[PDB]
Amino acid sequence: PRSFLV
Amino acid sequence: RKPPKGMFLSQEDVEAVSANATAATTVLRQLDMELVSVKRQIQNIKQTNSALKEKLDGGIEPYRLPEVIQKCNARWTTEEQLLAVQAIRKYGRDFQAISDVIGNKSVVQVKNFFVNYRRRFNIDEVLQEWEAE
Amino acid sequence: SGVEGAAFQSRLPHDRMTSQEAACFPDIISGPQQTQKVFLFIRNRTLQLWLDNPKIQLTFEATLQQLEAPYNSDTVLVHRVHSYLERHGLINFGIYKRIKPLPTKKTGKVIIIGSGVSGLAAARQLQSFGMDVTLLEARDRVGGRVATFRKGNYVADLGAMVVTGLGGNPMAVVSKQVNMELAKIKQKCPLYEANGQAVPKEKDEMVEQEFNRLLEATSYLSHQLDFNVLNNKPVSLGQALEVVIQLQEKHVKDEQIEHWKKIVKTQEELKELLNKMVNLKEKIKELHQQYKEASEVKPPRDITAEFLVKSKHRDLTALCKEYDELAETQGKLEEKLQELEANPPSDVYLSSRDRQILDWHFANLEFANATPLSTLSLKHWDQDDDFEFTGSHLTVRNGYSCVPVALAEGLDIKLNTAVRQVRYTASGCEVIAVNTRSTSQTFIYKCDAVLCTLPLGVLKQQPPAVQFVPPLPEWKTSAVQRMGFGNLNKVVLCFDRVFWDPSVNLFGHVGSTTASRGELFLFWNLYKAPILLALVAGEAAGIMENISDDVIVGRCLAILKGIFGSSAVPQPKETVVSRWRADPWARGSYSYVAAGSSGNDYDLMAQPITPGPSIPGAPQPIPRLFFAGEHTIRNYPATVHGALLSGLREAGRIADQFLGAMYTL
Ligand SMILES: Cc1cc2nc3c(=O)[nH]c(=O)nc-3n(C[C@H](O)[C@H](O)[C@H](O)COP(=O)(O)OP(=O)(O)OC[C@H]3O[C@@H](n4cnc5c(N)ncnc54)[C@H](O)[C@@H]3O)c2cc1C
Repeated sequence: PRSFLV
Repeated sequence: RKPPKGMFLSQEDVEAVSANATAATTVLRQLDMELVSVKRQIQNIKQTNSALKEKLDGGIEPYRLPEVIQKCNARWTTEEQLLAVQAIRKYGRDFQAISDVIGNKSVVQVKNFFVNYRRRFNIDEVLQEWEAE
Repeated sequence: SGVEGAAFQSRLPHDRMTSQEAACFPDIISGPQQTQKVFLFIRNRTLQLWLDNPKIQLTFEATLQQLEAPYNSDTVLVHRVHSYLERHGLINFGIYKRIKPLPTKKTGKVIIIGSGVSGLAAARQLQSFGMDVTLLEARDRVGGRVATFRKGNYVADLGAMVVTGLGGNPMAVVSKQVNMELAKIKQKCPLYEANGQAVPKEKDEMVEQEFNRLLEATSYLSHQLDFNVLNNKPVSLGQALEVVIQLQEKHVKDEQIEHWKKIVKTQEELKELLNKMVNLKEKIKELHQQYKEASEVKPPRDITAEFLVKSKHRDLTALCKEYDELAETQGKLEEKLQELEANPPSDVYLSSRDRQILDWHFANLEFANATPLSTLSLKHWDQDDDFEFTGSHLTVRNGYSCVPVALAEGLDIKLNTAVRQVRYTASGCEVIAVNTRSTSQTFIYKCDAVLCTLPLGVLKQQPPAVQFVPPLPEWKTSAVQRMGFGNLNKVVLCFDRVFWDPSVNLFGHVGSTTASRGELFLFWNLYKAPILLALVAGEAAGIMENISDDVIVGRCLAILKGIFGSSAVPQPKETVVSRWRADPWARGSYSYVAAGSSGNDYDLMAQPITPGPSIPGAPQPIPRLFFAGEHTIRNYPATVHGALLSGLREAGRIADQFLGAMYTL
């Protein structure tokens, strides 16, 4: 998901 | 409602780039060729203008005639009347030109002349002879 | 906050009744507005109580004890609320001190396939409700996709690593129950190109900005322009990104074209003026000679000869007037051309150096979704956005395994037990498993219900690793094939000394090609010991699995040498390389909304299976086969907390089924 985006 | 700033995406542009498998590169090639086509057209007219500029070299300097600062007068000398009749024959109703040819008569005095010496200088005939040219 | 903050922390609207609440309390939500607000307060206040102290059980008695009037006047309403919140794991979940020691005798029997977080969470709940629970785990350890490498003082997670904010995160409660050392992640991520040189803050900021703008653009394409189907195939995120980039490269050319088109129009307007000027200088040249010849007739002259001189004089100054007014125009257009030619529009949209740094940002996204962007659904890849937590992301500094292990305490877990077949009938279920070590040594398990927490990759296996008898229904199996199960790998590098920037938590590496953007593109410095963690994402993830550890550690050192110095990077003492797609008990990393799928498939996955009747014409049977796991929770997929919650969810649904819902009356 987008959530993991660094 | 609208795309982000610095981002361009119209309904038509999307359909055009996704029309087929390689419509993407086709569109970008036609514009790549259009850019070359217009870029060399620039240098062509730049070269054409560069030549026309060298023909205008020197300007019109060896052809200028100095300023005549003469002052306006009310009296119509026999000479000035004759210059006038000839100026009408060559210029017609252009009261400005006639004024410059004579030199010492204002644009209104020229118009006065047209009415004053109307019958004596057959200005009707002189003006219709001018229209023949 | 207070009572309203507890509702938020429990992922519930503080001033409105949820759909689930409407089901359990239909008398209230259909009733007068006054009662609803009493209900909501009771709910919220009970939540607050549990949250403020999540290390001890919160009983009905303790709850009523701390309520005011008129909230403690209706004790059956308070009891209904408490029971509801306890049933669905909103209160009394995880690891807490139990006030009333567990019920003497158990009711009902449940087999749970897999002892990952979802499995464990569900198990604890079912045991809390007094049910016979046994977990069957193929691995020789709990936690599944929560794996933690431990050797000496080295601690590094090969699986789950990050708590994505505590604001509404169930893991916030868990972290107060378990000794989790949670360390914040510093946002700054310096990039380094193929050569080993750092990307200047000039580029770094203005490529990232373009990346974010490219994403918003795809969202615009999806929602506003409705660009979601292309030749029957559903449009992917990768497809849409290409389309957007192309249109940005197109605009760059469109700008250039009409800029030079502005030049030719003025240049060709100047051409016409120069011709007029040349033709006038020609007539002036001639008229001067005529006037000169007229002045050769020296005075005294008759009047016509006098007139000729005067005439040609006027005519010449008239043409000299025109030429000067045209030289006026020439000067204006000539500098108007130096104007337009001085400020040209953009040369390119992005250079080769730019497009490489942008690829790193794509790699980052490919890591986040554990998949090539060509596979993600354009419309839905980010459907779980609205439900993201608040607060900064954290890492488990002592290793994430501390959580599953803590949950596994006091539970019947058969390790090294690979489920081979699930048989479910109107009268009950049997699960056939084998010993992973000696694969001929067979086990049989009889139970009222099976909770299946098999990873999506496992459920996807061809040919099946687990057989279902009878076969799963078409609607379920289609959901399994539609849905995406991605891949993402980690390389653990253990050194004797910190040679990196200690204040920098993570630093990127920019690959040479688009094809290899995911390959070792990011490095993590998170732990007490000198450990560096390198990610393999995107298309690179799947291919790096067919490469030996030595070579992978090779390319790792190569890169690190290029950034910090060819002699500042020593040989690694210990190395580990994950292969999640190869791992038979995972068959990948976590799920993603694939193109042609939606968030609705996640719901389908969570829906239980009810067998046909034994005798034809016998009453509709009880549901027997249940599904929990990261791929079943629409609003929190691909995460630990998502798994955790899905477990709690099924445990509630199962207990309601087999112990009955006493709180609905
Ligand atoms: C590299 C990586 C990094 C991640 N990072 C994060 C992160 O930072 N934050 C985050 O929130 N989430 C992260 N996740 C996701 C998270 O780890 C998972 O979503 C979660 O652990 C899944 O829990 P689960 O119980 O649904 O599945 P699992 O944990 O896989 O549990 C299923 C269990 O079933 C077992 N099993 C499989 N087949 C059989 C069989 N035939 N018989 C018996 N047992 C079987 C498996 O061994 C496993 O133990 C990451 C995942 C990966 C791969």
